[PDB]
Amino acid sequence: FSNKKFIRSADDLPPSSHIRPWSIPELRHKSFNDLHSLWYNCLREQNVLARENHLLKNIVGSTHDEFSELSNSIRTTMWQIRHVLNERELAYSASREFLQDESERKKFLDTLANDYFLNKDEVASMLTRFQLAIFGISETVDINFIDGIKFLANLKLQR
Amino acid sequence: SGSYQHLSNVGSRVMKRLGNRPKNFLPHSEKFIKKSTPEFMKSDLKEVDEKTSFKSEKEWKFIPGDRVVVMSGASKGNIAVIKSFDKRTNSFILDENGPTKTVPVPKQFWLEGQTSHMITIPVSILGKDLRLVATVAVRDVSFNGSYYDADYKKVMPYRCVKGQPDLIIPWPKPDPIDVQTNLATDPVIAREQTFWVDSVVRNPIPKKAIPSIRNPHSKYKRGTLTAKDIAKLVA
Amino acid sequence: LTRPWKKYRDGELFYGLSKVGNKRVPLTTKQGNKTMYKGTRASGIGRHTKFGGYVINWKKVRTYVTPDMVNFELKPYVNANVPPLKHEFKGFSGGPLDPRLQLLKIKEYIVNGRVQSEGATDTSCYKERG
Amino acid sequence: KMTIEMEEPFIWPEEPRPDENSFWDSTTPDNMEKYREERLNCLGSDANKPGT
Amino acid sequence: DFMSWFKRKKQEEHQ
Amino acid sequence: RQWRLIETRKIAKQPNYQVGDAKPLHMPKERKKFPDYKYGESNIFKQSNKGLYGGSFVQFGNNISESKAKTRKKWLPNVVKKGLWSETLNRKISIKMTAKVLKTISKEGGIDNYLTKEKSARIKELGPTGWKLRYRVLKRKDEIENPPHKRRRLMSFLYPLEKLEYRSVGKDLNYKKFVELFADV
Amino acid sequence: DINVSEKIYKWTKAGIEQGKEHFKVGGNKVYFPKARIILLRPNAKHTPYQAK
RNA sequence: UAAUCUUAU
RNA sequence: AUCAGGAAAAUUAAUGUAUACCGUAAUGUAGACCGACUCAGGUAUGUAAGUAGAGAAUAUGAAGGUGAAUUAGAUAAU
RNA sequence: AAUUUAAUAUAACUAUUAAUAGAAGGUUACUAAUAAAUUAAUAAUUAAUUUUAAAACCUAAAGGUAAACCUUUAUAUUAAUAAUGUUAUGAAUAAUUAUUAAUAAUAAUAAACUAAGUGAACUGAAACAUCU
Ligand SMILES: [Mg+2]
Ligand SMILES: [Mg+2]
Ligand SMILES: [Mg+2]
Ligand SMILES: [Mg+2]
Ligand SMILES: [Mg+2]
Ligand SMILES: [Mg+2]
Ligand SMILES: [Mg+2]
Ligand SMILES: [Mg+2]
Ligand SMILES: [Mg+2]
Ligand SMILES: [Mg+2]
Ligand SMILES: [Mg+2]
Ligand SMILES: [Mg+2]
Ligand SMILES: [Mg+2]
Ligand SMILES: [Mg+2]
Ligand SMILES: [Mg+2]
Ligand SMILES: [Mg+2]
Ligand SMILES: [Mg+2]
Ligand SMILES: [Mg+2]
Repeated sequence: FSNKKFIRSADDLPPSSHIRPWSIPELRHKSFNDLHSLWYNCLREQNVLARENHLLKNIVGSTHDEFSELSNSIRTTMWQIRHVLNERELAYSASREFLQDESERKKFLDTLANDYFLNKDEVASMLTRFQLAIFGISETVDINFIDGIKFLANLKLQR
Repeated sequence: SGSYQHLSNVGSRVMKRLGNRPKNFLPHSEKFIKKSTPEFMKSDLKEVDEKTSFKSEKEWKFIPGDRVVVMSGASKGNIAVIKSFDKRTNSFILDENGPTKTVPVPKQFWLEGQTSHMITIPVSILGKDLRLVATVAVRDVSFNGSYYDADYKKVMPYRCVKGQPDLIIPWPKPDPIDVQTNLATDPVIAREQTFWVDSVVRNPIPKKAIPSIRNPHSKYKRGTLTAKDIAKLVA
Repeated sequence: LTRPWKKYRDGELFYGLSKVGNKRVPLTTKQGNKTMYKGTRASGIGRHTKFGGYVINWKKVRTYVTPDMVNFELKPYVNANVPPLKHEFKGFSGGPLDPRLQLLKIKEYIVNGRVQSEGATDTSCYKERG
Repeated sequence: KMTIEMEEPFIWPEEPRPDENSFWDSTTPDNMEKYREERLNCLGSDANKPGT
Repeated sequence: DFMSWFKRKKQEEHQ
Repeated sequence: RQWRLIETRKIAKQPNYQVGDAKPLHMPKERKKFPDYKYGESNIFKQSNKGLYGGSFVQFGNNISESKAKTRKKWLPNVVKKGLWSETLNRKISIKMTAKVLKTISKEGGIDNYLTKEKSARIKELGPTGWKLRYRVLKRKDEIENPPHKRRRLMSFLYPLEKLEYRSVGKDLNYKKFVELFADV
Repeated sequence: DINVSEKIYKWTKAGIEQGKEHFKVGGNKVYFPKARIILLRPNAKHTPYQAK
């Protein structure tokens, strides 16, 4: 239910001008856990509306459809969320593929080295972020981790 | 009703056939609808299809809030602030000064302070029938530039009088939507960034979540060939 | 009388409107023999036993995993005073799936460390890079 | 439709009055339906017959 | 259209 | 003569499959063993697909009386089961032949010779079976002529080392996979 | 030691005591379920301790 | 009778 | 007794078992199925109160179910 | 400013001529969404070209079946690690979760036109049998 009401009146409902569904771009910069929570809130809202909508259609035989419109809007936001979740995974996969191509990865490492590392006019913080980003090294063991260690050692030697 | 139809999509082909009636038998379809509807409900204007519907604010020549002179009607040469458009009909509902009809109405739909069943109600009217005002009426308006509106929160066009483009007819500033609902997230939380593309090693959303996100047994996603597969194929 | 308002013989049925109709219409769970089993896509869960029983296979049973820390402040709708945001990916043919863009974002993260974007900082903003 | 048994009880909130809620008020749609039935199924001299 | 108008009128009466 | 009922036959032109292209919906399980026979496989006297009929299909024509009362008859070829010796295969191959075909074989001096004649006419009047036989014979002849050297052990030597190297990185490696990897190398 | 139904009952009690699931959770993890459910009004045949 | 053909393992 | 009577799918020990899906209304010697009809036709099985009897014949009828889309009168000839 | 006449629509088929090219249905639901880029030409744009997401079940040919259902188990192994608890003597044996690598899969496909195989009879001959 919503505020323990058998049915939300027109005044109890959120008006159409005040309410908007989520934008895909807005969703794109939200964390996974947050997105998951949002999805479940949406689902809960739909359930509340679905109960109410059913009552309206089955018993009173209305064609007012505000609840239905709300449910549709929520459904739109949900699929947008689903899309951004898929899209993020795909983007990650593409990045992985790009990194797997060796020359491109080497070029990227060189670019990283030139601008921000080994320069003056923070570094440790960058390294710790870079470590997490590119290799499996937080503060467990693998070929990638080893490679990252070697790279770090090389950077230290340079500096 | 006692229906249950609304929790499913049953008899789909039949519904499609009914929904997408041929346009040359549209008078046949609507004749009986007209008969069915009471006088206070029914409208004279044609219910246009969603294809031919003014969705953009360029397609509508006028927005709810702007001041317009009425013509080609009973209440012609009358200024009226347009109250709200009807989406299905492609028409505007004007204020008290616009065109109306006096029709009997049941006590379910009675306004507070009514003696008789008879009530005057505003008829819908097309954008063709009414012209803008600024006092000076505008013959026709054209759109040439565009800009972000502060109040509307959209990249709206510039309403310019036809011929001389510098004479801008400005948009009507809408009413302030004072939002106080439990189902609308506030501006600060709605936009706060909690994700960043950081890791190449760890994937952002877990492996057990993927099946919900996309169909792993998708018939559409064809596999790529290999050398061995080619060799097997070719004699 | 079957119904007292109809005293005389109109061509009305004992029940319903028409006896006849399209017989060729898909079966449901209710129809057919005792042996006719349609099913409703509900239970490819466990395995049927040799004797006629059933044994659930829990690794093939649907759980509905909910986040442990529910962000309740996220709502199904956004406040309409917030404009709908718009991303722009100029200089990236792949768009949001572009690997070059992703690499750039990673580089930015490394340099700065979780800095919020134009849209995230300013609610009045409507267009953005990321 | 799945019934469940639960360890704590529950009773629904009481349905609203016709005057209170806008939507939960079956008089209007039922009246409309009746009017439609009358008008489509009106044949000859029942056009003159006054409406219910 | 009429229904929407009626709703608007009700809202106006309320406020 | 002509080979009308053979050379009229048409088969669906398979598109040339590049290594990087997308798959077809129905790819077969077991690979193609034999080469594609230009003229497919006969779709009329399917009796003749199993043997060396020498392009001799069944005729249909008219039984005609003294009254010239026409009645439909068919004219079958003089087919015969015959186990004939292949020098190349070093075994006798038993098949259905037309008596004519047997005569041709005898004239040419062997069954392998009959199969391997380079003329197009022969190719046409070989069956799908006949084409397969030809392929078997020709391949065998080629093998006889040219043994591989005139590598496997090296692969076998390297395999365990390669597996160990893979394990050291982290992954396991099975032979079949190793073979697949180092076929073109 | 004990029969099957009794074991099941014991398990259920243990789960209740925990505030964990009173039932064996499956492995097929659905993160983003799209299913909705309509809470119905109670019939005469049901109690206050039921919901359909 | 290593022409043909039938049966069984 | 001659008429000579289906087919096919193991046991101890240890470790398990949170128990899936579908059927369930009413009608079914019928107005709810097959007969163009709320059609004296056709339609499978089991209980089928007692008293009587050789009996599931026959009479009655405890209980249950039912008394009907035609009524009221008159009852010539037929 | 309005009316009329003729022509033109996303919104008829048929015949001819000219030009161009060789193309999804149903079922009911946990409804089967999309995102972008570059280029002219007047930031939004329309247009062109290119990329990209999702897309249930059935439609002979994963295996069944009484189409829209059932069963296979790719939210699988197999291995390698890491974290957890138990057994027996720091090493060994099984189970659960989480990464990494390896292993297969989805026929709804036109109809007319063409070529090949087999090939009637009514009918005509004022009969009928060669012939048609
Ligand atoms: Mg019929
Ligand atoms: Mg039945
Ligand atoms: Mg059972
Ligand atoms: Mg029953
Ligand atoms: Mg019962
Ligand atoms: Mg009964
Ligand atoms: Mg009867
Ligand atoms: Mg019937
Ligand atoms: Mg009859
Ligand atoms: Mg008795
Ligand atoms: Mg009685
Ligand atoms: Mg009865
Ligand atoms: Mg009667
Ligand atoms: Mg199929
Ligand atoms: Mg079966
Ligand atoms: Mg032909
Ligand atoms: Mg004749
Ligand atoms: Mg005759």
